[PDB]
Amino acid sequence: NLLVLGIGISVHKTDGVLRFEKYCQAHNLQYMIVGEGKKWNGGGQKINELLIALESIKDNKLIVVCDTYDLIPLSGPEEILRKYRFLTPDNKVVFSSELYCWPDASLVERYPKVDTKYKYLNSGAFMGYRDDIYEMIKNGVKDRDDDQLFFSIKFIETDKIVLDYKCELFQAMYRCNSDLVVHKNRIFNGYTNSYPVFAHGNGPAKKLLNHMEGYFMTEPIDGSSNTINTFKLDNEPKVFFALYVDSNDLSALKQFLGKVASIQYGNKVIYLYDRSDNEQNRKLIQISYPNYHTGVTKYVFDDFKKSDAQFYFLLEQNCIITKKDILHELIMQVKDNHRVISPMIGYEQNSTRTNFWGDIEDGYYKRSENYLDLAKHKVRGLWNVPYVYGVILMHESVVRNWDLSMVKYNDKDMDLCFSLRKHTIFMYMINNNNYGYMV
Amino acid sequence: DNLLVLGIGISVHKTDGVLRFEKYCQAHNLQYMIVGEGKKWNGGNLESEAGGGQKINELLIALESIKDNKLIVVCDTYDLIPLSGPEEILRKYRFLTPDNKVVFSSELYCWPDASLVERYPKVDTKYKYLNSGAFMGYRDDIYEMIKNGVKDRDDDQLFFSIKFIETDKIVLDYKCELFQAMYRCNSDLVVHKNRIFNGYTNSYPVFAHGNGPAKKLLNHMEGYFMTEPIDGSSNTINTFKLDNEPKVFFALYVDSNDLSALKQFLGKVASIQYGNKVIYLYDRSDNEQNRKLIQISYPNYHTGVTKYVFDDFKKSDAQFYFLLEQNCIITKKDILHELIMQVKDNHRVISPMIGYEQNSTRTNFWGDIEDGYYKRSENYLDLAKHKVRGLWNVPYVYGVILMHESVVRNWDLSMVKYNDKDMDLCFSLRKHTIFMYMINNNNYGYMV
Ligand SMILES: O=c1ccn([C@@H]2O[C@H](COP(=O)(O)OP(=O)(O)O)[C@@H](O)[C@H]2O)c(=O)[nH]1
Ligand SMILES: O=c1ccn([C@@H]2O[C@H](COP(=O)(O)OP(=O)(O)O)[C@@H](O)[C@H]2O)c(=O)[nH]1
Ligand SMILES: OC[C@H]1O[C@H](O[C@@H]2[C@@H](O)[C@H](O)[C@@H](CO)O[C@H]2O)[C@H](O)[C@@H](O)[C@@H]1O
Ligand SMILES: OC[C@H]1O[C@@H](O)[C@H](O)[C@@H](O)[C@@H]1O
Ligand SMILES: OC[C@H]1O[C@@H](O)[C@H](O)[C@@H](O)[C@@H]1O
Ligand SMILES: OC[C@H]1O[C@@H](O)[C@H](O)[C@@H](O)[C@@H]1O
Ligand SMILES: OC[C@H]1O[C@@H](O)[C@H](O)[C@@H](O)[C@@H]1O
Ligand SMILES: OC[C@H]1O[C@@H](O)[C@H](O)[C@@H](O)[C@H]1O
Ligand SMILES: OC[C@H]1O[C@@H](O)[C@H](O)[C@@H](O)[C@H]1O
Ligand SMILES: [Mn+2]
Ligand SMILES: [Mn+2]
Repeated sequence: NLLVLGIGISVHKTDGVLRFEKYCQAHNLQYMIVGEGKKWNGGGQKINELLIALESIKDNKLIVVCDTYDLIPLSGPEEILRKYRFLTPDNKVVFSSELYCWPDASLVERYPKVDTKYKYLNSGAFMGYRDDIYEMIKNGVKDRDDDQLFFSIKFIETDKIVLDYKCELFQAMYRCNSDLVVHKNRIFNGYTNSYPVFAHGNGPAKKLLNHMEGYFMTEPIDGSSNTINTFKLDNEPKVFFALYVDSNDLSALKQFLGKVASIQYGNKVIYLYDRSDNEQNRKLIQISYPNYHTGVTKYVFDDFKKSDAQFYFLLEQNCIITKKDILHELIMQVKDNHRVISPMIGYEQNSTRTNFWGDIEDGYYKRSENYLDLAKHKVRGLWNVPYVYGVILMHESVVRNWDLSMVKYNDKDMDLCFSLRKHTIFMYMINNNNYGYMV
Repeated sequence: DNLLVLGIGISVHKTDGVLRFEKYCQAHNLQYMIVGEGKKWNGGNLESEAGGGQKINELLIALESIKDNKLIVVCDTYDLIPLSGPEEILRKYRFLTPDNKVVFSSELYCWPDASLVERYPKVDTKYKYLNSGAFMGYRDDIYEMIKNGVKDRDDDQLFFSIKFIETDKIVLDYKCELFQAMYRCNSDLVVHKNRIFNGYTNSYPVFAHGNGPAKKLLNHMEGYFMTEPIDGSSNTINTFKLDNEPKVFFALYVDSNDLSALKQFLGKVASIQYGNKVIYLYDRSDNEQNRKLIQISYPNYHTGVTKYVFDDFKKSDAQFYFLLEQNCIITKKDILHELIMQVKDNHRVISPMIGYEQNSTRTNFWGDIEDGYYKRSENYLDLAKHKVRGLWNVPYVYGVILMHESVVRNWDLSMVKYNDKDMDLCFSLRKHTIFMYMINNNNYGYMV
């Protein structure tokens, strides 16, 4: 009765596609990921891989076709089918609407005139019968052709497409901040008076969807999650501790190593990466920590990749961990699209200054609407944020499969986060407990 | 494993408070019984005095019929809802008391005897004192404490406070894991993921208790909670029609001293689409000169009326009472169909939100009240501008009100406090724990 075709063309899965899959599963939506396992080469490749997928669907199924990296469903098939039937009694293909006419601004005068601001087609989500969609795309396109232009022209030049002007099925979120609010585990659009099913953080609006993600749920919360706030795994995966130290500040080095040594975890290997090139501390340090390296000024992944460890645990010398069972606690949260997790810590004398950024502007720190709420623990959980620092747990499927060594901002911590953002790998801050402090 | 919730609901007729409790219990698969159903309350005026001993007396009676040693929750129902189910409750109980003691709610204040302050255990937290509106333990242990009974007008909270201080039978839920007494805890509490989160204790309390004046906080939060995922297509089609119309009694409050206003209003009322109706006109005018003309169109016409009247309705076979004031202009013709479709469970009094024609953010509901008059609530403007839509539990509604017969037939809606018909109707409903729901789902009309 319904199949969702999510476009997810990549050799390795992004967190965007993993999040999409989790929300489909939560809402009982049957899906397939179009292009899974293939190399990405705009957006016409979406149409070409779609055509392949449709060729293998024999019968005339009702389908949704949608983006995955920046999009989640918030309801299930029953609501979707009610809305489709209302929107198009004669079974045409329904496309998302949006605020802007692109990529060809000259189509403005060829679109139907409407009272609403939601005037134009967005190709990132649509719904209709397999045969009808197949008929429109059956000749293929160029990989580097624009899929949005392709369908905009079809809308203007044929009677095959209807636009979702009232945002019943689909929401293109960009520049619609003032219309949207989180209410009862949904987005409500007060301009249209609707609860859109598919939330599309199109273009820069990935930041708004990622912001809202921490307020949605895929299942009711277990309110006893932290009633007992001690954690111990049944089976411990191997964790590679990557310690970024500076023996030029010997007092800080000693304080930090003492705290790391008190983290309770059996199945570990510890590497020290010292930015100093002065060899005078090697004898003393190596007695306790043989895997000691000097003159290191970048984050290092080669030792990890050559190991059999399952997790990379990055620790900076100015981050003091006091919660001894923290690795057990953190590993219990690594599932689905949660693969990079950073415990929230603040300066002792200044607890509003923490190791995460809630927002970013032109690459630098911006105060988000919920930053102070998070930093003061007014709400707790996992939070999709643009930058995390100094205490970072990463699953091997991130470190082994993606380039984390891209350069833009020169500072090692800013370039790690830049790399993750570029790959659609999400950083989750966690503030469930008192974990430590920065010095 | 097993759990039974014993909600205290001593009344001949059910309040909306108990109906809301029952709905949330059912939503969370909590097995429950209502203690005291069918009996008259004789426990005192708890809004302004000590009391509540009758709750212990009716509990005792109820426990006599639970022969085996079941794990039970006992709780208030008029101002209290559960937000999770039995699995979470049992995990928390077992963590809080490995030796199976009776767990009581905590609260901020030492009530009703302020001199017990020096007798309580000293603790770091502000949640220092016992609240008897929710507790959990084994039937035999609770039975043992209450087996002799008390006076109906005795204070139940005092009774258990003394037991906590003088025995080892009770422990307090200091961290608000099972229970939250919400009064004066506003800054601690936030709505998040269909729960209350307490940032002071770092907990998600199961039972949300609007104790004392905090009924206003719980009623406010109610509009943001759900008992089931919402149906996002609820207003995709915004026309409504009942094929089998229940009988509706239209009670029109009119003033023929402004004849042009009266005619404009009646022309809108006559375009409300509804067949199975009876229409009464209650005119505040004492001038009889318009009787002959009006009665041609509306034979059920009465003059000199300055109060809301329910006796004609009670003599009828109508199932709903639809109150309409002359300055309320209804433009949505299918409105009664729309409103009747929302009447279920604890939703029995429903008022469509309309604004003044020249000033749409001044509406026919009040979000808060101070010494009886309007006060601006935290979400009033959001509601007035349709930033969020639905049903909202508010202290005052005016001018367009649909009431189920189970309210009108069974409760005194004619109590006097302000000597003002609209203010005194809402006062009466608040007194009885009958809730007023504003609804803002569609464009309904306007006030003049
Ligand atoms: O490596 C890639 C890049 C993009 N896409 C798909 O193309 C969609 C459109 O790109 P994006 O959503 O970034 O564009 P926007 O909606 O911001 O214009 C993404 O969600 C994916 O579904 C993909 O499958 N693989
Ligand atoms: O007519 C009444 C009045 C009170 N109660 C019960 O007594 C409790 C305590 O009164 P309330 O909760 O109104 O007050 P508070 O917790 O503020 O004392 C109610 O919740 C009911 O469970 C009752 O059963 N019938
Ligand atoms: O008096 C018995 C009554 O006590 C509790 O209710 C209120 C209490 O929490 C508050 O501190 C005082 C003063 O505002 O008012 C009390 O009515 C308890 O919640 C209730 O169940 C109990 O019967
Ligand atoms: O990168 C290792 C360390 O280098 C030092 O020079 C800085 O003061 C620390 O904040 C940092 O943790
Ligand atoms: O929009 C998602 C959330 O954003 C936060 O910044 C606000 O404080 C919340 O009230 C809101 O639910
Ligand atoms: O109560 C009936 C009517 O009386 C008139 O005098 C008032 O101006 C109206 O606002 C009211 O609806
Ligand atoms: O506390 C319940 C609700 O109250 C409203 O007044 C706020 O605007 C919401 O953000 C909040 O969730
Ligand atoms: O010393 C006790 C600790 O030993 C660690 O190896 C283990 O990871 C912890 O869970 C705890 O058992
Ligand atoms: O006529 C009574 C009405 O008066 C209006 O001025 C007010 O906004 C309404 O809430 C209601 O009180
Ligand atoms: Mn997209
Ligand atoms: Mn109570």
